[PDB]
Amino acid sequence: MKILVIQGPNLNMLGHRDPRLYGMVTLDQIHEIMQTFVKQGNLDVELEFFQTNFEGEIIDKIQESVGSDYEGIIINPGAFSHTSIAIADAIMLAGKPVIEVHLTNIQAREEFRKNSYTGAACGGVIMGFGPLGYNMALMAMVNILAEMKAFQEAQ
Amino acid sequence: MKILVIQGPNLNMLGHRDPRLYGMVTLDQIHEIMQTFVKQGNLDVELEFFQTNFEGEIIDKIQESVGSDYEGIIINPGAFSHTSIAIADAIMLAGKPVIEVHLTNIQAREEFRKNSYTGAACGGVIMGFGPLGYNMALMAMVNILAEMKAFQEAQ
Amino acid sequence: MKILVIQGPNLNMLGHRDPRLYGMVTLDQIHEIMQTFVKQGNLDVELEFFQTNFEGEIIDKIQESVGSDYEGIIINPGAFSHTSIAIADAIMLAGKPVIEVHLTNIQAREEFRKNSYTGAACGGVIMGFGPLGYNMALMAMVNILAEMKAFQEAQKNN
Amino acid sequence: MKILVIQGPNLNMLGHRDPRLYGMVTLDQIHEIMQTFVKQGNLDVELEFFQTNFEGEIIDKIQESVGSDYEGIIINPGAFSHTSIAIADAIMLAGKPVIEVHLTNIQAREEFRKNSYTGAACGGVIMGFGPLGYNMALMAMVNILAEMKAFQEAQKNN
Amino acid sequence: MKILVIQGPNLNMLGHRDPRLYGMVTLDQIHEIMQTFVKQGNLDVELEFFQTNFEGEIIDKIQESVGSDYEGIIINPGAFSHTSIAIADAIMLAGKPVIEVHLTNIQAREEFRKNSYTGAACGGVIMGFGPLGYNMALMAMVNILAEMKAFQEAQ
Amino acid sequence: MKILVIQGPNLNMLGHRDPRLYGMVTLDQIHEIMQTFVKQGNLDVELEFFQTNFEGEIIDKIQESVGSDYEGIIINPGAFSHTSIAIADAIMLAGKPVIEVHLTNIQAREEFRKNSYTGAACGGVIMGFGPLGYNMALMAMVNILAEMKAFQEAQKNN
Amino acid sequence: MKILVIQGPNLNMLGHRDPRLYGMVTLDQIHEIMQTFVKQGNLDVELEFFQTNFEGEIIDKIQESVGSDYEGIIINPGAFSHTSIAIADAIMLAGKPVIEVHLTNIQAREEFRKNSYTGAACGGVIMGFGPLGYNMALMAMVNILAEMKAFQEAQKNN
Amino acid sequence: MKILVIQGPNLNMLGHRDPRLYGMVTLDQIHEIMQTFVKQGNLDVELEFFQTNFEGEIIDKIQESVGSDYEGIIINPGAFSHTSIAIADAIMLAGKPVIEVHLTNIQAREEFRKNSYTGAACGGVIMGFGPLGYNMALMAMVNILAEMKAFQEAQ
Amino acid sequence: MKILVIQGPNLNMLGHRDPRLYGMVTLDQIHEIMQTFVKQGNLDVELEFFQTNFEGEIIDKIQESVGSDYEGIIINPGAFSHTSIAIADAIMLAGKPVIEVHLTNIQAREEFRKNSYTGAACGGVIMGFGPLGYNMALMAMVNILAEMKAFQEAQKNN
Amino acid sequence: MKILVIQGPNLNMLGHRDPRLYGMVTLDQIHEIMQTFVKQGNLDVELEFFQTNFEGEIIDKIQESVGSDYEGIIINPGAFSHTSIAIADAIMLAGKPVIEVHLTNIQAREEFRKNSYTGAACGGVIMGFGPLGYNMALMAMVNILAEMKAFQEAQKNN
Amino acid sequence: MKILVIQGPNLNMLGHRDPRLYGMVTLDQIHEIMQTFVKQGNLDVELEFFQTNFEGEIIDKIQESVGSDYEGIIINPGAFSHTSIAIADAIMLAGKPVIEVHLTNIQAREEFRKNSYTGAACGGVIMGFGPLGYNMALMAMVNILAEMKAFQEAQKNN
Amino acid sequence: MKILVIQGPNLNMLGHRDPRLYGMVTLDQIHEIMQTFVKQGNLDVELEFFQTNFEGEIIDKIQESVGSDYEGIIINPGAFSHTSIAIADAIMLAGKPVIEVHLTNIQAREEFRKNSYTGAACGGVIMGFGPLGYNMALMAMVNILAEMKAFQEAQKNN
Ligand SMILES: O=C1[C@@H](O)[C@H](O)C[C@](O)(C(=O)O)[C@@H]1Cc1c(F)c(F)c(F)c(F)c1F
Ligand SMILES: O=C1[C@@H](O)[C@H](O)C[C@](O)(C(=O)O)[C@@H]1Cc1c(F)c(F)c(F)c(F)c1F
Ligand SMILES: O=C1[C@@H](O)[C@H](O)C[C@](O)(C(=O)O)[C@@H]1Cc1c(F)c(F)c(F)c(F)c1F
Ligand SMILES: O=C1[C@@H](O)[C@H](O)C[C@](O)(C(=O)O)[C@@H]1Cc1c(F)c(F)c(F)c(F)c1F
Ligand SMILES: O=C1[C@@H](O)[C@H](O)C[C@](O)(C(=O)O)[C@@H]1Cc1c(F)c(F)c(F)c(F)c1F
Ligand SMILES: O=C1[C@@H](O)[C@H](O)C[C@](O)(C(=O)O)[C@@H]1Cc1c(F)c(F)c(F)c(F)c1F
Repeated sequence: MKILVIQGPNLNMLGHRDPRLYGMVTLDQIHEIMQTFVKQGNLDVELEFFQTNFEGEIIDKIQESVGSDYEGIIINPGAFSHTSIAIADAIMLAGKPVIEVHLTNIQAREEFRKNSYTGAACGGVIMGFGPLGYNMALMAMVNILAEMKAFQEAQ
Repeated sequence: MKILVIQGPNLNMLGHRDPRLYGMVTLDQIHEIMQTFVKQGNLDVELEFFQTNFEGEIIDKIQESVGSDYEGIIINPGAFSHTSIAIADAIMLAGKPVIEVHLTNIQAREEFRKNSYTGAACGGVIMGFGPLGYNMALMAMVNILAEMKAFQEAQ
Repeated sequence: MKILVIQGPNLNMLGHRDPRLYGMVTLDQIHEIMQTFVKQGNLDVELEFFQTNFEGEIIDKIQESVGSDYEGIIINPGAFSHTSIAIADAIMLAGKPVIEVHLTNIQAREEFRKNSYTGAACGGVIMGFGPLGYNMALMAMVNILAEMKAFQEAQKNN
Repeated sequence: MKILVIQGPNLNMLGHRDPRLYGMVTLDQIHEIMQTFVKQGNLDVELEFFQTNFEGEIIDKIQESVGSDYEGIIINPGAFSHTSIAIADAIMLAGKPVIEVHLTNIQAREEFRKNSYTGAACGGVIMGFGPLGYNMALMAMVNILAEMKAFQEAQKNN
Repeated sequence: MKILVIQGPNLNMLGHRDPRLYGMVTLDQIHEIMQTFVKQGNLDVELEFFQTNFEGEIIDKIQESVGSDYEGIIINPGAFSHTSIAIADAIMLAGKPVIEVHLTNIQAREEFRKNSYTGAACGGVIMGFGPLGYNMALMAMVNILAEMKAFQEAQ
Repeated sequence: MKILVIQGPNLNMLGHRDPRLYGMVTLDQIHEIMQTFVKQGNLDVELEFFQTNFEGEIIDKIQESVGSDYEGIIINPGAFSHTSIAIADAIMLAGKPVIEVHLTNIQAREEFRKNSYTGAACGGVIMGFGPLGYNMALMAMVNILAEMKAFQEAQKNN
Repeated sequence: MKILVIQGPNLNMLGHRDPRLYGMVTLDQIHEIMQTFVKQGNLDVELEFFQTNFEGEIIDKIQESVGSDYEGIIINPGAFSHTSIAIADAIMLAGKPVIEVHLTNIQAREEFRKNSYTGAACGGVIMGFGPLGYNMALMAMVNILAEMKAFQEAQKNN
Repeated sequence: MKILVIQGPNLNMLGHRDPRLYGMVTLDQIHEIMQTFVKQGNLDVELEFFQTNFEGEIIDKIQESVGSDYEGIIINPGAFSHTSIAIADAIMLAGKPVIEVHLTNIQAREEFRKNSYTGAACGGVIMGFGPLGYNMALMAMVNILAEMKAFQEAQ
Repeated sequence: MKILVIQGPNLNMLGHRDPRLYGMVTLDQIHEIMQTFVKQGNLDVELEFFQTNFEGEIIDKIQESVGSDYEGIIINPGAFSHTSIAIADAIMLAGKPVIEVHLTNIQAREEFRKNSYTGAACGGVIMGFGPLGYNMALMAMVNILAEMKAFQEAQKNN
Repeated sequence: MKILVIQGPNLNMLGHRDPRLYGMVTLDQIHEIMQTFVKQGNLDVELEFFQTNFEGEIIDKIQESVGSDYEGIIINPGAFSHTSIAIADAIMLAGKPVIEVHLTNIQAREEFRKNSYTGAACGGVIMGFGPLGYNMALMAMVNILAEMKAFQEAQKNN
Repeated sequence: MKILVIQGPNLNMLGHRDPRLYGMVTLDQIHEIMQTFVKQGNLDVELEFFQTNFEGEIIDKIQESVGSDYEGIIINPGAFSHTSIAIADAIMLAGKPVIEVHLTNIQAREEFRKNSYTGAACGGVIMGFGPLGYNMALMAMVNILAEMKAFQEAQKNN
Repeated sequence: MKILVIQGPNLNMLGHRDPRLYGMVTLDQIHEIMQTFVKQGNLDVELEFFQTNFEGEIIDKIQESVGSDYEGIIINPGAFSHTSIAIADAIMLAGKPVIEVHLTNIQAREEFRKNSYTGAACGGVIMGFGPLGYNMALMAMVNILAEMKAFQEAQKNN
C-alpha cells in the first residue's frame, strides 16, 4: 500500500527558519517521524515523499498517481491551498482518498489564509497540530482504505 | 488523565437520521469507539462525554473544567462553531489543550459553515473524517499533553 | 393530528407592549384563536403550545418530536430566525412538515432581519399578517397532512 | 368583493413543464381551485385573473385598480419580485391590501431570488406551499377586508 | 425646436397619490407648467410629452427620436433609472442632448435608489426640486442646443 | 429545422450609431449573412428573425417556441442579459438548445455587464467576435441538433 | 431604586484568566465596588446582581423586569452583544433605562466585536474603562432616573 | 434677498487648468454669469461668493449664515462632497434652502465620486451642466423662497 | 490637573438647532456644568475648553498637549470621528489618557456613523447619555489619573 | 497559417476522469477532430498543439509566439483562466488574435469560476459547447485572419 | 531647481515619540539630510519645506505652486493619503512631477491605510524605507527633471 | 556585496512591445543601467540577474539565497505581486532585505493590481518611476546594507 505524501511551496524550508510558528524540526525529519509511525503501529504502508515549489509539479504528480499503485495522497499544498483552483481540480479527478494537512491553524491567521480551494476538494482536512498532523493523516488514510476494501470484498 | 469530550447541538441525533452525510452510527457508538481506541493503544486516558443543545451549557462546562482535573477538551460545537463568539471566548480562557472536530468537511458545504469562531480559538481542527475524527483528536491530545509534560519535568 | 406550536424569544411579550408594531393581542389569545379555528372547522387536530427564550429548548423540543406522535410543527423562531443555524439543523432533521410564521414582514424591516436560516429549512414561510398568520399555518398544515396521507395510502395499494 | 389576481412572468407555463420543481398542475387549474374555495366557503368574492410576462402590464393593471371597485390584490410577480422597483412603487401606491405569493420558498434557492422588492412593499408574503399558497392568500384577504370594514363602520359611529 | 419629454413608470400617478413626498400636482399639470415656462421666456421650443410604464416603450421612443426632428430629450425614467441598462444603452446612442430629472432627491432615500444607470448616460441630472426640475431642464436644454448651434455656424 | 433568432434591446440600432464598439454592419445585414451561411452550406435550416426592445416580448417568444416547430434558439438578449431573471427562467423551460451570442466581449467592459443570468441558463455562450458570432452559433446549433438526433436513433435501437 | 446588573457569558471568569486584556479584579469584587459606590454616595439604590452564560436567561431576566420594582438595568452582554438580536429585542421592550457596559474598547479589537446589536438598543454605551465603567453606569443611571422623575412632576403640574 | 454661493476645494483653479472636462471659463467668470442671470431676469437677489479649500471654512461659513440675512445657500463642496460628514451635518442645521451643484456628472466618473454626503443633506442636486448649473440653482432658489414666502403670508 | 476638553465640528451649534436629537442645552452650558461638577466635587481640576470645525486645529491642539501641563484630554471629534485617521494618529501619540464622548449613540443611527477611528485610538468611549456623558468622562479621567499616580509611587518604592 | 492550440492544466485528463461534466472524448481525440476539420475544409492551416499544467509554460509559449510564424492562438487556460493575471498580461502583448475556449459554461458553475482574467484579454470567448467549441474557434480564427488580410490589401492600395 | 517638500499631518511629531514604529530622527533632521544630499551631490536644487496638519493648507500650497518657479513636489500626505480626494484633485492639476513618500509600508499595516488617493494621482510612490525614502525621491526628482529638460530642448530643435 | 535581481513574468518582454504603457527600453538595457550605476558610483556590489515566468522558479531562487553570499534582493514579481501568497511566504523567510519594484504605479491601474502580497512582505516598495525605479532600489539597498553593517559592528564591541 503506497501512500504518496506531497509537500507544497516552502515546506522544504522547515527548520531552516521561522521556528517561532513552525519549529526547528525539518521536513526530512517529519518524513522520518511518519516512517516511525508506520513501523510502530506495524501498518502495511510504503510512503513516497515529494516536495516542490511548483504548482505544475503538484498537478503533474497527482495526475501521475491516477491508475498507478498509489492508493492515497496526503497533501500540504502550502500557500497554493488558498489560491490553486488547478490543484483542486486535480484533487477532484484523482480517484482515491486525498487528505489535506496544515502545520498551522489556518482559521487562526490572516484572512487570506482562511480559504482552501484544495481542502474543499479533499475528503478531510487537518490543521494546527504541527508535524503530528501527518501521522494523524496516515491513521485516517489506513482506516479509509481498509474500510473501502471491506466494501470491496463484502460486495 | 481525564479528557472531556463535548458534543454540541444535534450531535445526539446521529443515527436517528440523515445517514446520507452523517451515517447510521450513533453518538453513543462514537463514544464506544473512542474507548476502544484508548484500550487498543493502552493510552492512560479516562474520557468523560457531554452532549447538549445549549450554548450556555457548553460554556458552563468549559468553564467548569478550569482548575479541575480535566487536562484537555475535545469539542464538536456543531452549528455553534459558526456563530458562537461566547464559546470561542470560553475556549480562549480554558487554560488547556482544546481540539475541534467536525464529522463533515466544513470547507466543502454551504458558505455559512466555513467560518468557525470556535476552531480559530482551538489549538487544532479536524474535519471531514466522520467518527474517526475523534480518535484522531484523542491521539493528538495524548501527544500534546505528553509533550507539555516533557517541558514540565525537563524544566 | 397532534400539531406542535413553537414560539421563540420574546413572543410571550406580545400585548405586554409595543402595541404599535406588534398589536395588543397576547400570545395566550393567539393560541385561543387557533384552538377556536380547529373547534369551528371540526378539525381532528390537537394543538400543543410551547414558548421559550432559549435556543436549546427549541432544539430540544424539535428533537423530542422525532418518533413522537406529532405530525407537524408551526414555528415562529423570533430573532433566532436570523441567527440560529442550530435551529435550522434541527428543522432539517425533523422528518415532518415545519411551517415558519412571522407576525411582521421581515423583508420590510432592518437588514439584519432579512436572512432567515430557519425559514430556508422550513417547507413554507408566512409573514406580515399578524396573528392571522398562525391560522393560515393551521389551514396549510391540515391540507399538507391530508395530501400526505392520501399519497401514502394510494402508494401502499400499489 | 372583487379581488384581482395578478400572475407574473412564466406563471402561464406551470404544468407545461418542470413537473419536479413546480408540479404538474396548470395556472388555469390553480385559478379553478381558488374559485372553488370561494364557492365552497360561500364567500361574497368575485375573482378576476390576469397573467402577463410584461412588467409594464403588471404596473398598468395595479394602477388601473386605483379608484376601481377592486378591494384587494393577490400577486405572484414571478422573477420580477427580485428586480422590479417599478412594480414595488406601484404596490406602494395601490391603496388597498396586496398579498404576495410564491409557489416556491425563495429563501431556499439561488441567492439572486432572496431579495423581493415587491414583497417588501406588500403587507404580507406567502411562500413555499405550492398552489395552496393562493388559497392561503384568499383566506387572508377575506379576513383582512372584514377587519377593515368593521374598523371603518365602528369609527364612523364615533 | 422639438423637445421630447419622456416620463417613466408611475409618473402618471402623480396627484392621484402619495402627496406627502410627491404632492397633489398631476403630471398633466407639470406639462402645463413647462408650456407656461416656454411662453413666459418666449423660448422657441415645441414640447411633446410621453408617459409609459413599459421599459420597451421608453426604448422604442428614444430610438424613434434618432434622425427625427427632435433635438433633445428630457427624461424621468422613474424606477427604471436604477435598473435599466437597456434604457442607458438607448440614451448612449441617441445622438442628442439627454437630461435626467427626478422629483425627489435620489441620494436621500433608500440605498437601492442611489444608482442611476440612466443618469450616468445622460449629459446632466437634476434631482430634488419637484415639478420645478423640469423647467430647470428646459432651461439647460435651450442653452445646450444654442451653444451647439454656435459651434455649428461658427465652424 | 426551423431555428429562431431572437435579438434583444437596441440590436436594431446596429450600423445606425457607434461605428466604434459595434460595427457599421446593420442588423438586417447580419441576418442576410446568416441566411447566406445556411444556403451556401446547403443546410436544411429555416431561420426566423425577431427583434424587440421588450423583455416580455422575448419571454412571449421563448414560450411560444415550447412544443412548436422550432428546434432551437439563438439569442442575444442585449442589456437584459445582465438583468433578466425572467428571461433566464423562460430559457430554462425552453426544452431545446438555446445559444447566447454577444457582439462584444462582456468580460472586458463595465463591471455591470459581467453577469449574464441568461447566459448561465443557455447551454453555450459566444462573445466578442462581432457579427461572426451569429454564424458560429449557427454552426454549433446544426451540430448540436445532428448529434441529438443521432443519439435518439442510437437509443431507440437498444 | 432597585437597579438590576446583568452580566453576560464569561464575565464570571474575571480574575480567573487573562490578567492581561481584562484585570485581576474578580466579578464579585466589581460588584462590591459598585455597592461601595452607592453606600458612600448615600444613594438610595438597591443593586441586584445576575450573571449567566445563557442568552435565554438574560432574556428571561429582562422580561421579568417589565412591570417589576426595578427602575433600570446596567448590562454587559459579553459576546452576545455582537450576536444577539433576541437580547436586543428584549432591551427594546424593557420600558426603562438600559445601559450597556464593556470592560474593553470594542472598537479596538477584532472586526467581529465591532457590532453591538444590544448597544444600539440601549440608551447609552460605556466601553474601555475596565471595572470603572460599571461605576460610571451607576452615576449615569441615578442621574437619568432623577431627571426622568423631576420631569414627571414638572408635567403633572402643567 | 442675499444668496450665499459657496465654492469648495480646487474650484478656484477653473480656467487655470484641465479645460478638457471643466473648460477655460474661470470661477470669477461663473460668478459674473450668475450676476448677469440675476439682472437679465430682474430677480431681486444679491449674491455673495465664497471659495475655500478648507473643510472648516465651509463649515464656519454655513454656520455663520444661521440667523443671518442670508436666505439660501448654493454650494459646490468639491471633493468634500464625497467625504464630508461634517459639512453634511452643517447643511442639516442650516435652517434654509441649500442646493448642491457640480459642474460634472458625478454618476458618470470614478466610483469614489458617486457618494455625496453633502447632496443627501441638500434639498436638491444639480450635476453635469457645467457653469450653467449655477444659474439653474439660482432659478430654483428663487422659486423655493417665493413659495416659502407664500406659505408664510397666506398663513 | 489641567484637563483639555476638545469639541469638534458643529458642537458649537448645540441649542441653536435640532432640539430633537440633541438637547436645547448649549455648548457653553455643558462647559459650565462640567466646571460645576469639578467645583462641587472639590476636584483639583482646571478645565480648558476648545471648540473648532477644523480637523487641523484639533490635531494642532492634541500635539500642543504633548509634553505640556495637560494630564488628559476629553474629546468629542464630531463627524471627524468617523473619517479622521489623522486625528486618530494624533490621539495615538498623545502620551496621556484620551476619552471620547458622543452626545448620541453612534451604534443606533446611520451606517456611516458606526465607525469611529478616533474612538478606537482612545482608551475609552462614552456615548448616548447626552450632555451627562461629559461629566461621566470627568469622573473617569480623575479616577484614571489617580490610579496612574498611585501606581507610579507603588513602583518607585519597589 | 500556423495556429497554436494551448491547453491548460488538467485538460490532458479528459476522458480519463469525470465522464459526467466533461466528455469521454480524450484531449488527443479533440486534436484529431480539429485536424479533421481543417483537412476536410481544405483550410490552409497547420495546427500546433501544446498542453501543460504550468502557468509559466503557457506564458513561455505565448511569448515565443511573438514575432514567430504563428498567426493566431486558440487557448483553454483551464483553472488559470480565473486566477492568472500573468497569463492575461502575456495574452495582451501577443500581437495576434487569441481566442479563449472552455468546454463548460463558466457562468453556470461555482462562483469562483465566473471571472476570467484571460478571457477579458482575449478578443473572443467560446464556452459550454464541449469539444465542438474548439472547431468553432477554428472557424472564427480563419475568418478573423482572412478579414485582417483583406484589410491589409484594402489599405496598401489607398 | 526649486523643489517643494510637503509634509502632512503628524509628520512634525517624528522623533517626539513612537521611536519604535517610526524611529527617533526628527522631521527637521530629515530635512537636513535632504539638504546634505543636495550639497554633496552638487545638485543645482533649492529645497523648500512645508509641514501642516491642515488638508486645506496642503491644497493651498500645491495650488500656489502652479505658475510658480517650483519644478517639482515631494509629498508625504500622512493620513490624508487614504482619505483626501481633495488633495488628489490638487495633485492632478499640479502640472509638474509629484512624488509621494511614506516612511512606512502602507501595504503592511491596517486595512484602512492600503488605499492612497494621493498616491494614485502621483507619478510615483516610495514606501517603507524610513527617512531614506526622501533621499530616494530627491534622486528620482532630479532624474525626472533632467529627462524632461532633454526631451523639451530636443523637440524645440525639431 | 552580491545583490540578486529577480524579474518576474513578462518582464523579459519589455521593449518588445507596448512602447506606450511600458516604454521601449529592454530588460537587458535596464540591467546594463544598473551595472553602470554601480561602476560609476564605485560601489562594491556585484549584481546577479534572474528573469522567469515561473512562480516556482522565483521561490526556488529566493530559497537558494538563504545561507548564500547574497546580502539582498531587488524583486519585480510582475503579475505574481497580486496573487502569489507563496512568493510572499518565501520573501518572509528570506532573512535579508528585499525591495519590491514596479515600473508602473499599481495604485493607478485596474483594481486587481492594487493588492500586492509580495510588496507587503518586502521591507520597502518603489513604483511608477519606470526603469529608474531599479536604480532607486540599488541606492536604497546599498544604504540599507551599510546601516546594517554599522549596527552589527557597533553592537559586537558592546
Ligand atoms: O417566476 C418565478 C421565480 O422567478 C420566482 O423566483 C419564484 C416564483 O415566483 C414562485 O415560486 O412563484 C416563480 C416560479 C416559477 C418559475 F420560475 C417559472 F419559470 C415557471 F414557469 C413557473 F411556472 C414558476 F412558478
Ligand atoms: O445590448 C448589448 C449590451 O447591453 C450587452 O452588454 C452586450 C450586447 O449584448 C452585445 O455585445 O451584443 C449588446 C451590445 C449593443 C448595445 F449595447 C447597443 F446599444 C447597441 F445599439 C447594439 F447594437 C449592441 F449590439
Ligand atoms: O465577553 C466579552 C467579549 O466577548 C466582548 O467582546 C467584550 C466584553 O463584553 C467586555 O469587554 O466587557 C467581554 C470581555 C470578556 C471576555 F471576552 C471574557 F472571555 C472574559 F472572561 C471576561 F471576563 C470578559 F470581561
Ligand atoms: O458631530 C456629531 C456627529 O457627526 C457624530 O456622529 C455624533 C456626535 O459626535 C455626537 O453625538 O456627539 C455629534 C453630534 C452633533 C451633530 F451632528 C451636530 F450637527 C450638531 F450640531 C451637534 F451639536 C452635535 F452634537
Ligand atoms: O480546467 C478547467 C476549469 O478549471 C475551468 O473552470 C473550465 C475549463 O476551462 C473548461 O470548461 O474547459 C476546464 C474544465 C476541466 C477541468 F476542470 C478538469 F479538471 C479536467 F480534467 C478537464 F479535462 C477539464 F476540461
Ligand atoms: O508584470 C507586471 C504587472 O502584472 C504588474 O501589475 C505591474 C508590473 O509589475 C510593473 O509595473 O513592473 C509589471 C508590468 C509589465 C507587464 F504587465 C507586462 F506584461 C510586461 F510585458 C512588462 F514588461 C511589464 F513591465
